[PDB]
Amino acid sequence: AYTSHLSSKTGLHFGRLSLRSLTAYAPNLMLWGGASMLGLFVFTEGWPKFQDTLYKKIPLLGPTLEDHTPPEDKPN
Amino acid sequence: LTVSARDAPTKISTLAVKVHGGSRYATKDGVAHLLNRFNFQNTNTRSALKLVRESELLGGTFKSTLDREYITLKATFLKDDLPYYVNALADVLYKTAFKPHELTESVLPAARYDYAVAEQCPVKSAEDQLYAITFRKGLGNPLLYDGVERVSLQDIKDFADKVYTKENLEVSGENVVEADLKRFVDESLLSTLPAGKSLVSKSEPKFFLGEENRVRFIGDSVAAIGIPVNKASLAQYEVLANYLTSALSELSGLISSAKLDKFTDGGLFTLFVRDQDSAVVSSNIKKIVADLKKGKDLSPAINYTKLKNAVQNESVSSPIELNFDAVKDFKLGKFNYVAVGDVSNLPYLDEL
Repeated sequence: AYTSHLSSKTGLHFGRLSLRSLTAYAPNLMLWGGASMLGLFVFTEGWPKFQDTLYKKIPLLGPTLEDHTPPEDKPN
Repeated sequence: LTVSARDAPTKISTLAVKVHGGSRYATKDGVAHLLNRFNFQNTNTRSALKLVRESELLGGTFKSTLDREYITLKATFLKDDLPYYVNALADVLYKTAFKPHELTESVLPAARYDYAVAEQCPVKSAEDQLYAITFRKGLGNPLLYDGVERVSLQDIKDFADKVYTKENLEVSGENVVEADLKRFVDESLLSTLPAGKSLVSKSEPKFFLGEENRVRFIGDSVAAIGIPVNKASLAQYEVLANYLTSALSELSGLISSAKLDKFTDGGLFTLFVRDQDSAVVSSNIKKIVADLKKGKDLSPAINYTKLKNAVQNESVSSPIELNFDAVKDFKLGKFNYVAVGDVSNLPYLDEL
């Protein structure tokens, strides 16, 4: 058949940002979320508040953070 | 309003609209060149950007070309988008916007680029003067616009009102159904154009013989000669051009180019010699002129020129019908002469 016109629509967007570009970038923006949690654990390892609720419950790397000094060896 | 088409089982189609609005009908110097570079700008219903983006998604392109006789609007597209491109060309000839800022930002800078490119070639310069001294005010009008004569926006609008008329244009198509094209040409804005008059004049134009001109130029030296041709001697000069640039002639090594430009009322024969050293240009042009004065036998080149003419006419749709069966001899008479380059070391007309 003969075509005499083009049929089209307009995609949802706001400025330089579009819905299609957001959908393509969405799976990779979650990996960057997980790469920032991993980098946060590295820098808060010495914080004892985070040790007692998160890091000491790791199966193999957990117990190696516990201190085993007897009370008779501590002045405070 | 002539409509014709040829059919074929292919994928691509071509549509052309030829208007008798070339440089030979220009009221002011270069006004036809300026109308060529406004052909696919904004219209009163669709923008230039919208047309480019829409046709790209449909598979088509647009172009406009200018010569001394025609202005041609062409569209190449896929075979099934025919009605879309009929109306796109109809809107161009009907309702072009002609905005003051389109001329300043798009049209004038495009025309400056065309003029600067052609000015750097000495062969284009020598051909322009040959047209100027042979025909003075008809075919001798300048092709491109250079700003020597002032052309305003109203001048371009006036020129379009005169050449874009229903009796002055033809519509042709390749790999297009003719019955369908005629339907779409009607019920279109082409059928509502003013019915003016054909600008074509049947009488033979006035020509001049024995003229000369010289232009100083930095680059390659060029020597050229030109001969006006009537309607009944077009075939004789068609064989001569092919013979002079073929292996059958000993002068083909000294000749850079040679052609016959054909019109509906006559033609012009051109021959060019181009070299960097002006001593070779002076020597080659003297040998060519002396040899042509004695006379040449063109019968051996008739069969060769029949095939070459078939090659060119495949693309064209309305070629000049020629015979070639009665071409026997040739002897040079009177001619015009132009020298471009280092003119102080190039010969004059009286020395040839």
